[PDB]
Amino acid sequence: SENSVETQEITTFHDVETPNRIDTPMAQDTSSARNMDDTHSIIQFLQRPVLIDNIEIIAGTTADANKPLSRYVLDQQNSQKYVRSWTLPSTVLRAGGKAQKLANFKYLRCDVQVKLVLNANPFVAGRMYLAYSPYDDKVDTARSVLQTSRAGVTGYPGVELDFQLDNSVEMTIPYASFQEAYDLVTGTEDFVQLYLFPITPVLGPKSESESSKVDISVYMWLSNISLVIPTYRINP
Amino acid sequence: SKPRNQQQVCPLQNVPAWGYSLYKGIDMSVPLAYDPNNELGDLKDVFPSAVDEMAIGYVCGNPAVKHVLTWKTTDAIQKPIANGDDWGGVIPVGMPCYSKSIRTTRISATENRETEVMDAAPCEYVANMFSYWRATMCYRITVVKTAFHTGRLEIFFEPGVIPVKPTVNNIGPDQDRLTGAVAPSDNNYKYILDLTNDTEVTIRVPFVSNKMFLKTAGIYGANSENNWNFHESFSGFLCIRPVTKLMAPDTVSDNVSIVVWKWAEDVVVVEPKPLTSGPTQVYRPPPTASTAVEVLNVEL
Amino acid sequence: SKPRNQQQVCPLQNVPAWGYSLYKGIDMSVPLAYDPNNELGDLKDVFPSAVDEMAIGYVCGNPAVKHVLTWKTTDAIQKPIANGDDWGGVIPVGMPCYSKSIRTTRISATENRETEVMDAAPCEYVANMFSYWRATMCYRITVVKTAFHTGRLEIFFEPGVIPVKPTVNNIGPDQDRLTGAVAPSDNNYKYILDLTNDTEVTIRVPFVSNKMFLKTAGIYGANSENNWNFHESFSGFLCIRPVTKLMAPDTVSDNVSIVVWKWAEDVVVVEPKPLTSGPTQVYRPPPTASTAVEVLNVEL
Amino acid sequence: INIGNKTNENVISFFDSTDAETQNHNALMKGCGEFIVNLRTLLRTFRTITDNWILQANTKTPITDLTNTTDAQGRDYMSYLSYLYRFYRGGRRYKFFNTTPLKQSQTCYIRSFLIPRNYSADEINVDGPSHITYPVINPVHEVEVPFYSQYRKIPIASTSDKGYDSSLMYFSNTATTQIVARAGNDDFTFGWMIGPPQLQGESRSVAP
Repeated sequence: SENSVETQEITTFHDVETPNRIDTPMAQDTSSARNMDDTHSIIQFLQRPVLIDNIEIIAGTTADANKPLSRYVLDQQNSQKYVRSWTLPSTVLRAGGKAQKLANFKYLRCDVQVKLVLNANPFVAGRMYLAYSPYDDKVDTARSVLQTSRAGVTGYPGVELDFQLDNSVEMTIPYASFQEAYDLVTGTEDFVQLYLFPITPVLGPKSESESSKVDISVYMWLSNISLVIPTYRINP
Repeated sequence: SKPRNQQQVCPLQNVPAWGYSLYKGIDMSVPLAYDPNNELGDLKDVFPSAVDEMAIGYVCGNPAVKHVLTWKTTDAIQKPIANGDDWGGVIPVGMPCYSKSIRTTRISATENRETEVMDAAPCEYVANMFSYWRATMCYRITVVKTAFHTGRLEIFFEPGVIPVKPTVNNIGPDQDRLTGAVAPSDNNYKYILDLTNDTEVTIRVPFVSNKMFLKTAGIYGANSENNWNFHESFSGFLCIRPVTKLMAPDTVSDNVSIVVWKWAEDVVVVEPKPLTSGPTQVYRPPPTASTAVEVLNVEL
Repeated sequence: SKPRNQQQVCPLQNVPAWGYSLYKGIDMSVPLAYDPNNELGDLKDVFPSAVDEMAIGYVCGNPAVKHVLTWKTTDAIQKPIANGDDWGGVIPVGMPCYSKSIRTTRISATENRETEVMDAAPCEYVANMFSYWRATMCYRITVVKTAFHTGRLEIFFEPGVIPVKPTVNNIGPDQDRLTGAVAPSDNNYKYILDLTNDTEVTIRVPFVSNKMFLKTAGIYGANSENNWNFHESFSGFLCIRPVTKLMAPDTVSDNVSIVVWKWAEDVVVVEPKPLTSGPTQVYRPPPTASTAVEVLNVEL
Repeated sequence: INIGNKTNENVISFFDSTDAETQNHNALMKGCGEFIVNLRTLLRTFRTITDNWILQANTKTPITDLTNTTDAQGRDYMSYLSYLYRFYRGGRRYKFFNTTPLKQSQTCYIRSFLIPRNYSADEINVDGPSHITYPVINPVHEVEVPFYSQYRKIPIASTSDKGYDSSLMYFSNTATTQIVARAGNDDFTFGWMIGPPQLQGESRSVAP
């Protein structure tokens, strides 16, 4: 009669009395959408793998995709040559429609998974290396992966990427930032910044009209997430 | 009976007053007294309280009025009270200061001195000493109404960057961005008070913003030039904007008052030095407006 | 109640900062803090690993690629891969560096500067700090082959002096002495890998050469003039030379790759100073090739 | 024998006289005495980062006017292990060795203070936890900066944020040239291992 303080998700009210609320006579169950699928939570929804990139290699090669790793890097013009650059988590959040499903939240504590499905013919050899380097375009110039030697590139954490032995890799890129719980509104996140390096050049028969392809693909999804503070904004 | 010396050579460093800026450790200050065991009594029968009157749990647990609002029938709904306060409807959650008044005197025919004068809540006044803070804030919003004023009033949190207006000498909030229908209040933590018979509410806001400690700069040197420290000091703002307009008959007055109290519980601080670009100068009110205040400088 | 002094005369030496270069012993550095018992927490929840990330058992246990070889059908048998690597087929067992690249800029019309730039495995990078070493080496030789390349590949140890070629600015190995029928591989420790279905091998080489510790000079200042320290630093070399030639059809490519990894287990070191004739200068890559690098000199 | 590939990892070994861990104790007991295990222990020894630092008289000088220069070289152990890691926590002990041709017509003294990182000279106050020495009676300035940070750990050479942990300000009165040495405090440690960058050798600079 005096105490009407009820609680919604994140919302509380303050009335004089309980305002004479009427409702359903009996809450009988109806159409069977509950019996067709269980409800997917928002921590369950940010664990779906997405098709991000589709990298094709031909050897070849006129392009930069088969320049091998330099044994020495003597100057910043002749930096280390790579394939692609994924600037996590700003790539994994925008793709797959995730950012239009974690809107109206503020802080995030994620761990990015990376999987490489690989599919090449038996008549082609080679080897790559999938290194990640946190703050790789924030730290001073000499400390980045793109300026060190071949022994220094491979010494970074990662996994071997041989063709005939590995058709799938599982790498767990950790929560690797100094700030507690990544900001989203006015976001400049870009903490861990991934790379893909070829160690040996891709090898095939030197006669052409043969089409020695590689066709890498990249899957990423989050893990061990905690999504906490509600807001009204978001970056587009 | 007079043997030779058996002790080793004691090494040595000549440091008079080694580590004087620490509250623990035996200090070499000579007492100018009769007894070396000079012991004052305990705190019995001296101060007429029994509460330990210096713990930060009690000093910062002292309520102070910050804002006095005037909520009118002229003012619209779903829009905070913009009154020339200038903060008023947008109270920044956080322990250090956020407001300032500027005193403009004259020196020559074309030169003036603009001295920033700040108000000081006791939660604010302790935080000026220390550099980095972390505290669970509190606010007790009270409506000063008659028996006949009714309505519904909303207070909602928002974490992060506060909307501002940088000026030449001060920072004002920006009520162009908090109106509408351009900034909804449907996903924030909120409380919808009722002016029918309920009057007061205390809204405890714990500390959550992506860092272990914020800064205690606040509004010192906050202007168009230097306003990084103002953003990294609060974890957002409360916002008092009305859901439903004030319903008042012609007998009672159309103006009600909203008094915003402030304190801070569970306070912890980091360094015993001021983070500001100036010493802790306490403002002494001059007798006549033509007189100026002595300024502490930074040479040694 | 105020008696006379009974203690002896404490002897004295005035040594400020007595023994500052030791990791043990109470040091007189004054903390600029509030509390003398200033205690940071343990390593919980700070670094996102649980592995103790600074022990030399873990720092030097970090695998790094040293060589990438190209083994062809053109190349003969019973002869190491001479590719202009230039080491390549002759990998010196040992923890410090063995390779260098020379950067040649211009200063005047007839004067240049030749700065030695070395690669750094993490086993190598720790050893530059220390003077004398002793470590059980490791190597993981991997063939990058197709499903159709076969063959037999031999890796054999050799203790002692590595065959060399002193030049004006660098030391290259000498493949004239490792060919034949003039250097057999019938008495050395060896491993004969099979390229039919086996791919990898790890070849742990423990430490055996007539001394308790070798030196960590390696390739620093190794040339025609000063090459004593290069001989007294390795305990010999592995050598990858093929027993049977590469059998590859015309469909697959005639070039396979041999990737030589490197780390060091059970590492112990002696002195915390560099044995080299220069400080530990970390090479910073210049932006443009016309710019030179600042050189650390030896005055005090 | 079929057309395909396997992995079949082989840790095959060469010379196998005795266990390795047993001989390393016997080798250091006759050659060293000291048994270096953990690189955390090398962040406790004061290696001299400069040989000469001619400070202009009467100027509150931050050490970041020297730290931005001397974290590049890796001469000490703090900046040489700044390349094998990414994060750090813990305060930096500093010692200052006086090397000045002192003059009797003055009373030389040395102060020290705190600034947060990367602030300039005039934009900070002076009343803080201090320390003072007199180089006529004590040539060594024995100062330890604590770890007063907003964040639990700090990456090297961060973004446009500044003033997020504390460091030293160095004030004198006369033009004292000194030696500066450093190492981390009792709870200073790195983490988050990466691979190492390159090294630089000798620069004899022959003419042709």
